[PDB]
Amino acid sequence: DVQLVESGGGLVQPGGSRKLSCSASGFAFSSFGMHWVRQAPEKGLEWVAYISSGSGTIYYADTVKGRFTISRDDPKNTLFLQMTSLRSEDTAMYYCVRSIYYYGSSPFDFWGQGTTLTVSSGSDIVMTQATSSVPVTPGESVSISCRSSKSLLHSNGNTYLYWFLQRPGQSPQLLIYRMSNLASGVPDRFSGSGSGTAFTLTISRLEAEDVGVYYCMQHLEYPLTFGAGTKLELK
Amino acid sequence: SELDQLRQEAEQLKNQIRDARKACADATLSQITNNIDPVGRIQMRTRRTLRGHLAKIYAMHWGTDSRLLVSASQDGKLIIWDSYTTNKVHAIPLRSSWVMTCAYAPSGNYVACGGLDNICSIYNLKTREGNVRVSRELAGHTGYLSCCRFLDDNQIVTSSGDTTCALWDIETGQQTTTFTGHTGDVMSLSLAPDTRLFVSGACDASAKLWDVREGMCRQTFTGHESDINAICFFPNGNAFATGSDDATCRLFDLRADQELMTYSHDNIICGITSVSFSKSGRLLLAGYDDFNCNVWDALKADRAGVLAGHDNRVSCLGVTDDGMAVATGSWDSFLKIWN
Amino acid sequence: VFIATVTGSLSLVTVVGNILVMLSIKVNRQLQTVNNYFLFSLACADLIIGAFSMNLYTVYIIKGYWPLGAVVCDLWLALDYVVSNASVMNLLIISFDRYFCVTKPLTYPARRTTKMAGLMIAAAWVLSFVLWAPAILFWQFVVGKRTVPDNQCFIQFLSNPAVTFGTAIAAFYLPVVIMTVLYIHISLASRSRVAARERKVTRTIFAILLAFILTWTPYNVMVLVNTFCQSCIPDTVWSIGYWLCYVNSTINPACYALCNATFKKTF
Amino acid sequence: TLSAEDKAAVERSKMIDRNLREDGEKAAREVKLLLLGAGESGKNTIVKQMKITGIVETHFTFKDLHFKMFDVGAQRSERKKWIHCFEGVTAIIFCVALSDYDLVLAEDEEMNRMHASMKLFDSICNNKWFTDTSIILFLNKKDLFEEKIKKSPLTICYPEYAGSNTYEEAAAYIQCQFEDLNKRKDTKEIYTHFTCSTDTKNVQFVFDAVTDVIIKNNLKDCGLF
Amino acid sequence: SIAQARKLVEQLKMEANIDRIKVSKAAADLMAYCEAHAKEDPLLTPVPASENPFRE
Ligand SMILES: COc1nc2sc(C(=O)NC3CC3)c(N)c2c(C)c1Cl
Ligand SMILES: C[N+](C)(C)CC#CCOC1=NOCC1
Repeated sequence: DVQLVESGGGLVQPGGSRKLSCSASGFAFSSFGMHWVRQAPEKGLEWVAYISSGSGTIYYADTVKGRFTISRDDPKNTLFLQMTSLRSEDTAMYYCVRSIYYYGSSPFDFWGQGTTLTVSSGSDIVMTQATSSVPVTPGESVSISCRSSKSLLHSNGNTYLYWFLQRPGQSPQLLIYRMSNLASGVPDRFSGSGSGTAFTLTISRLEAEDVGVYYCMQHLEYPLTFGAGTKLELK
Repeated sequence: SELDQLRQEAEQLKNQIRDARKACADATLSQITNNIDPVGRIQMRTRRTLRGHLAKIYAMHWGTDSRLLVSASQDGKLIIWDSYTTNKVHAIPLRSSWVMTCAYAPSGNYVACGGLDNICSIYNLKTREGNVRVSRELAGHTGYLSCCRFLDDNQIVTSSGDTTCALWDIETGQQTTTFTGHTGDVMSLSLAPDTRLFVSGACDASAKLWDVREGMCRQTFTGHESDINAICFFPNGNAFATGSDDATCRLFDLRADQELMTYSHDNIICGITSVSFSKSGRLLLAGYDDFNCNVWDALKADRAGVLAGHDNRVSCLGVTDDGMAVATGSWDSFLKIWN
Repeated sequence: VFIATVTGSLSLVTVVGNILVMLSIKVNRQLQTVNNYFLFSLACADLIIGAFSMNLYTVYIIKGYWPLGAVVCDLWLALDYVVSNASVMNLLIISFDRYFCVTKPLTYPARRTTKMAGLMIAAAWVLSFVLWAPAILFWQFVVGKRTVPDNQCFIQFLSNPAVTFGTAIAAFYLPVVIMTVLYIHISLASRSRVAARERKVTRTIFAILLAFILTWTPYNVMVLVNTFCQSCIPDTVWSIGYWLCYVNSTINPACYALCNATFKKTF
Repeated sequence: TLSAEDKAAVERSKMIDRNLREDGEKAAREVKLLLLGAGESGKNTIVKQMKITGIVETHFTFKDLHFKMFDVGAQRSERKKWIHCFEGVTAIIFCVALSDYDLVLAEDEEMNRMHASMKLFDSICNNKWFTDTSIILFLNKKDLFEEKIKKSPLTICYPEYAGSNTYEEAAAYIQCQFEDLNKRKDTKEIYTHFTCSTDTKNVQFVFDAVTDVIIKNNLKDCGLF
Repeated sequence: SIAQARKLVEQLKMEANIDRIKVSKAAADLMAYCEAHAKEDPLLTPVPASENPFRE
């Protein structure tokens, strides 16, 4: 089966260096672009870096630019993040995410388990998830709203917004890719409806495994930005 | 003399069928469509040119979406293309490089290929591992596999050089039905829009209509002077068109059980490799060995136009489900999108 | 002015022939090969010679003197001698490519890329450029004065014997003896060890070798005899030699392109 | 302009393009041979020598040269339905049993196997798809042919034969009667070997003939031929 | 070959006994289908450049 295992975390003195590794098994690693995405414990997800398939295209976030270096070794199926001159803000759980890009593909479909890094001591699209918490009961439909500062509908007819669910204690899971398309293994009760800058994710007949934090992500332009996350809890 | 007596009874039955066909032919198709206006001149330009195949292209099939197409070439490679952006979505290496047909599933999840290995290979496109895997190899034909078409994700109908067609259940790899009756190599097939019936044209200058469920030949159509290389259905499903080696195309009708129209021109002596229809059925497009494609008024048998852009034999062609464009693939290692 | 008309027609035949070769390689997909890149480069050099080098020599022979100037004369000389040496070098690397193809049919086309064809074309043009262009542009600066008359337009160092012999040996005599040896070995190698093929390729070898010799030789032998004796060669002979060098670029498709029957149909 | 996913799809397409070009180059550097002949004419013996339903394919490498060999004997359909697939092969290896020069066909009465093999060779050699393709001809079973040529003369197959009943003259006559069926003398060459079963002298002959064919193809590519 | 002969005779029986409509009616039905879907065929009448995916 598809599996991404991260290692290399721990406690690092500030200003030091460390190197994270992500071992891949059960899929054709050299045909997937890979991302590193961090998650500071109180805060939500934040995109860090991306290396394309074949290493021909590399992108970084502004916060980590010049300090971090992403690389891949394809015969050993391994992804590396060499982090230099670490700060207190760098303390986060790090995920390697696979993503393949062709017509009709589903990027960001599998996320690794994540490794914990503890450091002791302008034109970016802003995604807004206004309501942070919603109290809900099972069997009741519920809507989650995301709003983008820029129009996510491209000229080719595609709208590039993704919906992820992070259950408590687990890695994020792709639910909806490209506004309306539903993902493999996702139940049909999820539904994504958006009109350019306002998006809604509808959960009809909510079940006990639907609680957790829901994130909207744009994929129109780099850097990729996430919402603050909307939490669903029982009672 | 039991053999000879059944030969006389067979000849009597053939005479009865011929007389019953002449009984129900009061007028021709040309006598009825003599008052409708001609379609004019059809000028189609090459919008896209798909490059990448390094050998002759033998087959192509459009997807239901009409943005994705699969092409097969003798270099051992199925390429799945994106027509709008000329991007290669997939490249599938074949175990046997001698391929003669390819099919695209209506769901889009599978492709098929086959050829001189006498095996229809079914490849899964939507795999968790991110690559394209061989999902099934269907063996059981004793001649080269000339055409294959998906009915759904689990059933496929193949035609072969062993003078037999076959309906396969994919998930158990077994021939569910075997269609026999053709005396020559079956060179092409076509599925109806309801997928209840299919027609097949063979090297015995005949085309047979087959029921898919009951596994029998309903009607036999003759008229061509040589091998029927290509066959295709009209969009209503009540008529089909055959392309043969005698440089003529012919439009047959299932309900009148005889030939309706002949499409031939004295200047063209090359045989037809591929036929298809437009979305309305008014245009009939045919690929030829003269490196060109001809567009015929299907109701008036005039040459509406010429698609001339290939440096070798136009081996295959298809029209999208919305009728927006015609793809022609040829032996000069290119596919061209015409609009 | 009948000579201007005939030489204009010759220039026209040269330019259209080179354009036809380029059209044959670009329009037709089946001719875009690694072997045809050298022919492309050679036809571009011959296009340069026909379009620009021939015309200036035509006005030069019709007027009888060079009134254009002294700077434009040096630019014309540098352009003509670099493009012409590039043509000779393209012929030499065509000889080398054919030699390696025939002698090593199983290993050499496996290690011959488009990167090696571009590398050898670039090396040929750069070697011709540094062989001719700095010495012709800067020779008057090196000795500090221009001794060439204002009226006439020719190379200053052609009177110096050492540089004359060095340029003649490097530019023509060494590539022509390398081409003769390599093409002779191509003729011998072509023979079926395991004939019409051998005789046909021997005819085409002798044709292109005799064409190269009978065009490029009279200019180099006038170059060699002129340095010892200025007075010996009249300008008429000099014009005839220059025109023979030009007609080599004219009949380059006739000797190379026609032999390959695909170009004969595509014309 | 393109979006991010469109740019990454274009990059994936260009990676596919580079993999296609590499696979095309490696396919181009290989040798492809099409094996033809009458049934039970020694084709299997040839396959066993080279090696050490559907289309049988044989992989062997000799003297740092890779050879694929395609046997199409299991195709019971008519030849012109699939022979155009083999238009770009390097050579056609045609196997003819000499010992069949006196044996009548068992399928059809009063028809000789040698005449049938000459008609098959005439159909293949003069086929419109193989105008430039060369033929490597193997005459198998020359010891059985030498045993039979002492008791049974060649005159039962070739009534216009004017030579003796010795081995070498009859073998030369059969070789000449196969090589004069080539109408296109200029565009193709025919190479003939007697399939001696000693010191692997048949794979070497195939290597030599393929080297000659590759030399002629390179001469055609360079414009000299 | 009595089995194959009697199977061909039964095949021609089951093909003879079918019902056939007149050629004029089927020709009228094909003409009616071709004129019922005339404006839905992009090949017959060119679409605008903006509407055409391949042109745009
Ligand atoms: C006396 O020394 C020279 N006189 C001349 S005159 C001439 C010419 O083309 N003159 C005819 C066209 C008008 C030359 N090319 C030439 C050269 C090379 C020399 Cl070295
Ligand atoms: C300029 N011209 C064509 C008249 C002769 C020349 C040159 C430079 O190239 C070589 N030097 O001598 C032979 C070739």
